[PDB]
Amino acid sequence: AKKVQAYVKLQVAAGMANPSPPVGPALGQQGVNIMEFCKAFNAKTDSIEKGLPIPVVITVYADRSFTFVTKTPPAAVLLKKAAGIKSGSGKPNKDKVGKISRAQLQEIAQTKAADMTGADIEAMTRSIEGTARSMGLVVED
Amino acid sequence: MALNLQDKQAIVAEVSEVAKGALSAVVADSRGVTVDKMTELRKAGREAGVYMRVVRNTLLRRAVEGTPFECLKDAFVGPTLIAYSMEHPGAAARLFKEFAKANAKFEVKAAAFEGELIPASQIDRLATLPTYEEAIARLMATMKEASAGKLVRTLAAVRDAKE
Amino acid sequence: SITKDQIIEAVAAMSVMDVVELISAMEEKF
Amino acid sequence: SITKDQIIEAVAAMSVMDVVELISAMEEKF
Amino acid sequence: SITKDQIIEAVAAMSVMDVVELISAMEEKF
Amino acid sequence: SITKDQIIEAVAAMSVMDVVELISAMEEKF
Ligand SMILES: [Mg+2]
Repeated sequence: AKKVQAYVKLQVAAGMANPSPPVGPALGQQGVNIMEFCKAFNAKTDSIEKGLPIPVVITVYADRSFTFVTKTPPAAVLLKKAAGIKSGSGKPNKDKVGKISRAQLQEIAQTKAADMTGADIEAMTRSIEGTARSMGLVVED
Repeated sequence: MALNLQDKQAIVAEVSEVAKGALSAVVADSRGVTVDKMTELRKAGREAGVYMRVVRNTLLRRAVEGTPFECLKDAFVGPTLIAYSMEHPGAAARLFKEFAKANAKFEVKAAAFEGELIPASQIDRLATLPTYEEAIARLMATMKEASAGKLVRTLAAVRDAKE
Repeated sequence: SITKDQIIEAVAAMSVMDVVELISAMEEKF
Repeated sequence: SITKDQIIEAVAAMSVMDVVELISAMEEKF
Repeated sequence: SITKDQIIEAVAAMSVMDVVELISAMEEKF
Repeated sequence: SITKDQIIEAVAAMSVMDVVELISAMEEKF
């Protein structure tokens, strides 16, 4: 690791890779080709599954294209396919909208084995706990 | 913070990390980055953990007046800036190398590794400890005795004797 | 422990014995 | 002496004992 | 006389004999 | 066997044979 050189993150969903209307000339304009953003992405995207948001570094030098090392998705969008509503917050803490528990979100915290600042496999539990409380979700631990 | 009480506290704990401690490393940290924490704590994910601490407490007057847990020769070990590294569980091995190869990558000065406790004295980084649970170094250490040290001298003439 | 000299005098064991004592000094592993 | 035992008394021993036996091995033979 | 048949059967010469063979192999070469 | 025996053979035993011998043992183990 070093520091800064080139990297961003502006997408919506892996369901529709390399979009044009949502981002377009905004998905990259520094050394990133708008059409070349559908080759190295789907080379591993369509390799597992599409749907969940997938941001990534944009290591850019001066050698034509770019190289992005992807990792883990937002643990906040995991409440539209694996929890409840299609939305999220909307009506935060004015009424007990949604409610998850200790059971759920477990194997959701388990997937991020290379993305957790807590060697304690137990400490890295309350981290996503908030990631499912940023919209008004009570926890039935 | 707090006063004399908060003082003693950090010490008795930080210094019980030297009494009940498995190991001890003293590393001056000029230009210490947060990447610094991002390292000894990364080397804690899949190789260490919370069995290690490193509170920059060159408070000296603190960490030092507070080693009546028996830490002599450490007045000499109290110069300039330092970041005390103390072990509780696990072997004393690996922890040393971590800094040894950190600071050597630049990662801030290493205070020339002024050495620390466990054996108890001065400066001179050795490699006793890290060679453990790699006893295949005692497999390779036997040097086949009769055979490897054989096929190296008893059998090295031919490949270098027909001169 | 400290059965030093004798343990070592056991090199009369001969090479193969050591390839054994080294196999065993790890085997069921890598 | 039996090798099987000559190994048992060493395998799961403790690291400090062993070093005091490696170096002392480097003066005997070789 | 033989070459490899006495090497395969050799495969011994305890480090006592061995190390001494090397050492006394230097009383003639090197 | 007597150390002096392996030597007299590992030193004498020609060389048209030897340099194809002592080298072969270097092509078997280690
Ligand atoms: Mg202070």
